[PDB]
Amino acid sequence: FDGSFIFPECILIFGLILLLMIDSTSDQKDIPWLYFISSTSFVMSITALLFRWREEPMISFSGNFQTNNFNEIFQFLILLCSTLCIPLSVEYIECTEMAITEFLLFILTATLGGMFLCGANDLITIFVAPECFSLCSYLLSGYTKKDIRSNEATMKYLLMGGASSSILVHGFSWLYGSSGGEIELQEIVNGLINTQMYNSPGISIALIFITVGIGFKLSLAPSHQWTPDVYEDSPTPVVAFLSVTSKVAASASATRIFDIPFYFSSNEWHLLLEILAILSMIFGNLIAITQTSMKRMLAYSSIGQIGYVIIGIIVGDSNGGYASMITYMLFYIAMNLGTFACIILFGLRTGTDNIRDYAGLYTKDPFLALSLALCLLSLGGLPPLAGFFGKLHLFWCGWQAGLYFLVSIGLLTSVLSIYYYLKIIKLLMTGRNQEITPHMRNYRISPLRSNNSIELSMIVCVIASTIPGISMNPIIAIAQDTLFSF
Amino acid sequence: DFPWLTIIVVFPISAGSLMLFLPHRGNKVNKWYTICICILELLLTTYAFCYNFKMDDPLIQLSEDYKWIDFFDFYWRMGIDGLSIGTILLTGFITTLATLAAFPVTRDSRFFHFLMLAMYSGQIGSFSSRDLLLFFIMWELELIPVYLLLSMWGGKKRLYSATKFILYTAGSSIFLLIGVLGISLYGSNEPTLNLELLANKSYPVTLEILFYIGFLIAFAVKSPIIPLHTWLPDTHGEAHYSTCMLLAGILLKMGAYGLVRINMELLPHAHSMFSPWLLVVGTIQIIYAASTSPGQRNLKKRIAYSSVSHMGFIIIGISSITDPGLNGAILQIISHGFIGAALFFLAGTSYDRIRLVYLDEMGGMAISIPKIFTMFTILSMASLALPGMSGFIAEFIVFFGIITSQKYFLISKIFIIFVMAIGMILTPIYLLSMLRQMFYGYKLINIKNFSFFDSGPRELFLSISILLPIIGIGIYPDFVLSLASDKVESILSNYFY
Amino acid sequence: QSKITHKVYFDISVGNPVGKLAGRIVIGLYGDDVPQTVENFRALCTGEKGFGYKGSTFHRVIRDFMIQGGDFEKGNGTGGKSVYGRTFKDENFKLSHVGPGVLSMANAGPNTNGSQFFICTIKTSWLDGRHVVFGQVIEGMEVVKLIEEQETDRGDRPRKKVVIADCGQLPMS
Amino acid sequence: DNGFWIDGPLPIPPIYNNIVNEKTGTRTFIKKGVYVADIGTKGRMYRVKKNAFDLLAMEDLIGPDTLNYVKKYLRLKSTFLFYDFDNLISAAASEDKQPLTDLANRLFDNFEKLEDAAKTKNLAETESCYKDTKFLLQEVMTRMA
Amino acid sequence: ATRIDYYATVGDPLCEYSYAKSGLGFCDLDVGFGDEAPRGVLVNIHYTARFADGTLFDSSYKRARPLTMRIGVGKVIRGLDQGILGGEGVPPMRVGGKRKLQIPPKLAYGPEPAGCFSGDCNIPGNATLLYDINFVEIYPGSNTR
Repeated sequence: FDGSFIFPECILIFGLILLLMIDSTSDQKDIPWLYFISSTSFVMSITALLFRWREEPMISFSGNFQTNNFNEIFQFLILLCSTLCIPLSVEYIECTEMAITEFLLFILTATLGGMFLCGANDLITIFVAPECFSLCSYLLSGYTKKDIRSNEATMKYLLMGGASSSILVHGFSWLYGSSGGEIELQEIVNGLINTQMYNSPGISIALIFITVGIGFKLSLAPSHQWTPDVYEDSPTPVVAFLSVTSKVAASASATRIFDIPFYFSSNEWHLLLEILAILSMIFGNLIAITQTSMKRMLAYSSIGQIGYVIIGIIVGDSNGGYASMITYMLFYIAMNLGTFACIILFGLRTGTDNIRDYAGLYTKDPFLALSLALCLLSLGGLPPLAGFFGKLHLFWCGWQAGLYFLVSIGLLTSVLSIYYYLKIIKLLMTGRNQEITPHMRNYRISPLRSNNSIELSMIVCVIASTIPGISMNPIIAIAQDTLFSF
Repeated sequence: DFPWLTIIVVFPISAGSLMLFLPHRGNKVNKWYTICICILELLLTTYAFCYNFKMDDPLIQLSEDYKWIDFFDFYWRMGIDGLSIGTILLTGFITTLATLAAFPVTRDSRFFHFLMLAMYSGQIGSFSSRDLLLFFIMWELELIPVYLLLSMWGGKKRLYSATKFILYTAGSSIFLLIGVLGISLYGSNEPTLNLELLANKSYPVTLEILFYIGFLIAFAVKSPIIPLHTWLPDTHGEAHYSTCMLLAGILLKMGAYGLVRINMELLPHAHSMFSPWLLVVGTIQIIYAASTSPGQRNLKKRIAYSSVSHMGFIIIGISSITDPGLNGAILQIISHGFIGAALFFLAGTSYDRIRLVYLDEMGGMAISIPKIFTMFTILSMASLALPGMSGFIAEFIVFFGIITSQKYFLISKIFIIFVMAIGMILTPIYLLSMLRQMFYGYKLINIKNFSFFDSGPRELFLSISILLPIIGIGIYPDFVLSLASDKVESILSNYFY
Repeated sequence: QSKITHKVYFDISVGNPVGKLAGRIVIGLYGDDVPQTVENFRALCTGEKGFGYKGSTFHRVIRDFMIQGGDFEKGNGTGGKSVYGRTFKDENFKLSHVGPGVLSMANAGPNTNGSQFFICTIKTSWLDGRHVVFGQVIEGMEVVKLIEEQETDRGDRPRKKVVIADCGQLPMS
Repeated sequence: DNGFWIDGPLPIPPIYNNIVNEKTGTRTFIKKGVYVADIGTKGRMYRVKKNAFDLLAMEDLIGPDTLNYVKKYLRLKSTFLFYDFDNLISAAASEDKQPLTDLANRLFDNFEKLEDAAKTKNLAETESCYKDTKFLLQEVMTRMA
Repeated sequence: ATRIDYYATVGDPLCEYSYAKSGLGFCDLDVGFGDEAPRGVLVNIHYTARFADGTLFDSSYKRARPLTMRIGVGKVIRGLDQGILGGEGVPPMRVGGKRKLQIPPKLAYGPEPAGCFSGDCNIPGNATLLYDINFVEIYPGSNTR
């Protein structure tokens, strides 16, 4: 027995052991070198995952874990999200006087749970790893600890997330019963027709409860009411990390447990994803117009962009692959972490998250205003930025698959996203000496720590929101070669 | 040979990109830097034109292709038709005069002149592209910079008009995207995007009609076709002059360009299906927009609906399946580019002097500003389709394209000529009502205490320099028809068999 | 070819457009022997009913073996209701699968003929006893070979949608 | 064919059994859509004279870097001459028919050679064909007058 | 009996079944060329599933994807594991292979009605099934676990 295929997670558990050894020795005399060993644990995990690039899609453990190229790509996206989001809370912890230790532990183990959810193949790990990630999510959401609204919101999130996973796993139970006693996604579709339960009400209830649980994980418009309420009081770095990592690992599972054990009921499967996708694209982008908050309407924009991702979920590997879904998740990470980097910097310098405080950012800080405006135009997609070509590749694959009523609704709601994005860009460009707020006028860029890594990762996300729309052909060339998703 | 149109298009963006911070916190340095770049780009356009554009060959000149994405088969197809170089010269000329008129802006002139150069690149990228999808790239790359200009510079309710413009053009460019998705995917075997390869396909009528509607609802908002023209009295009427003279000069005429480029040589048979309806819609458009213009108390909105009225002759000349029809449409594109550019320029300067928007006030001002009065009068005559001016010969060749049509019979042609010729009665009504309101007359309170400054030499060069090609085409119309008649023959070869 | 009774045409459209019309498939019918299957096939030639083979595809192509089409309600080989209600039986297998271009009606097993046929290419006479065998091509054999020479996928579907644009009755009978 | 806007193919008018074409194809100066009017046989006889004088007095147009306008003017006026000779031979007197249609054939082959000379931007062939086409245009004007 | 889930296929080349010791109807149509199928690994087959008379109730071509099966560990019918791998020294299949199998109801699901969703059943008792296995490929990374 040797599972060498899970060496990038062996680097994660090695970093966790080093985290605990530093968290037992001195406990006070190491803030920055702990961040160093954690960030280099991320970089070593990434270079190990790149060293294991051309390996076979071998199910490594005892019918338990598959290192597909598709799963390797989604693990790479979770590592990239964690790398490009891990400097976004080196100022928040010292600003709010929390513990940087065990926060790095939470981020590392949420990354761990996401990377196991990508390669999970038994139905056990498609409950263990998502809710590994979700218990880490509840610990990351209940982390400010100064008020009543954040803790009540994360408690309601814990209720809804337990309900989410429990409906998902009740559907997994109907899988486990209707398909004999079989688990392992490759064996479950075998177990349905060994028991002659393909044309069964039990497998229909299995598919409906699984897709409701995944729609809770994907925050699609039936099961979407958590994200704005739970992204007010929960801190902006974990709003960023948890929203982006949750939705990339949930789209990982939403391909994984939907193509391999559900290619027989694919008609009702596509119809359920089409209903949740169209309602999500409409309602996320139609709530996000009318909110005076910044993280709430960002949560709804994330809902709308995941509703764009579901168009890539519905299309198969053939008539426009999942590669469009992959490169749009890469674009989504790249142009969403920059938006949240700018929202973090408005709050490491002001302290507020109200959207009406943005009037006058161009006069005070043209750099942060340029970065946020360019990230929002990437999210909307007017010039050739990344998100426009991501939505173009999505709508291309959906139009080539014939999904006309997906692509047209995605285009109308893309215009509807353009409205509230340029509603934001009105504020951080203009300013008229009383539309500016007293939370804005005293901006004070100079009382700052140093040349931070928030600015570095922010400008990396800005360049990664600008040029990979221009340079998309290597990304499509490296994404189309994921044909083993089956 | 040489990357001609690539270094045409990328030069205003990449050369305006040297305003990164550039610590000169007045408008002088970036002002003169951007008029320098626009002159250099105009000389690049003329040097590509006078020396490497053969005005005889009706094919793809200055042809160029790169690779961008292998999956879309999306290239950087650049090339000029005979129907394109008039619009490219109109683009360079009118936008260079727009940033000339954009000298005294001083609010955030760095970002302003940078987005001026961004529009000045994206428009030539739209006209120069021999690709559907790159035409869409540049069709929405001309959207966010002129939004940022419209909203932060010029107009009372400029925020509403800016958001209405950007949402209206985006919600139609999604239909343009539906059209290019349809043609590229379900066009034929081997899905391609080069228009050199694509204008020679079968396209049966139940598919070609859907393609044609997918592009006609796209282009029907940009050349304002009267079911879809609500964006324009807000967008043009509530902008200041230097952005609006390119909004009306060259931004209004793409789409009408695309109705010649995409909706006429790519989709000929469904254009022959719907040009009976587009002819009637253009004839209703001229009368409708010429009658909405006396209803506008506002000054600048009268010129906006005047632009909607003159686009009817372009829609009619496109729908006239003829060389005189299409050639008068190209002539009206260039002519009313000059006309709308100069009129919105002079309306912006008249608002800057007089500070009065409507026309119940702002009585006799011609004794106060006689230079603005005489240029606005002569350019009103250019708007009147009145001779020695290009609008005259434009509308008359459109009439000649109606009367020499093989598509239509006499029952239609009499009604079309009659309705269109009422439009050249309705156009003097609102134009001379504008002239007798804001210039003719005498106000007793305005004698010596105000003593308004007249047109300075800069604005007077703007007005004269737009007036001179209008006269030079109105007395010798082969400055437009001779550079495109070969290409219009190549177009109508597909229609007459 | 025992008494071609009804010559009947239906034309296809390979590739990405819907009306490309790359040739046509003019075939015959042995209606004297099989009344039921030939009657169903004549009713599926636009017949007098609203449903037919207009808009239906050739959803399966196998090289060196027959191609399968006829399913109008669905597009994978499921929606195949007939003019005799939904599903009818088989009749009097007189002639055999003598080789290329046969209009033998497909079924699951015995007594379950539907709306789905298949066009035989190579000499496979072993299908008798299960599939009712009727019909014969007379014009468009290279068109059937053009259908079969397309590159297919994992699920044995053509990558180019080979759809039947029109179906109507010739005036031969 | 619903009265107003006949639609679809947009045809050109045909040839009424005349040998006025090239016979290796129809003709290479056919402008696609022009409005020749149904005036009458004397009207067509006069418009042959008018456009023949137009191509006669095409003198001051011919020159270097002007061959494209020569080609467009030739195609236009010769398309007018083509439809007018088609109506004249189509309403001929059965003995004037054959010499005038032979005249039209030896005029139109001359137009073909001049159009090919002005199409390839070659001025020497343009003038060397314009000499005897000036002869034949004077000939057809003094026939029609 | 009923709920046959009508999927009209083209049939498969019939042959005689060289019977086994365990009563398996066994006819190897097309000998594959490659490695033998390993015991306990995931394998991908195509099949059309038929009753005694030959009427179809299941197909991998219905699902348009090769059915992934872990064979030999008893997750399927013993008819599958004895006609693909071979129990009594029957030769195991090679990749890209085709084989018809008459599963006897001793190897198949007895007289027990395998699958009964609502009153009606998927399989009746003693169905003596007919499988037509197209063993196409091994699952790419597959283990014996």
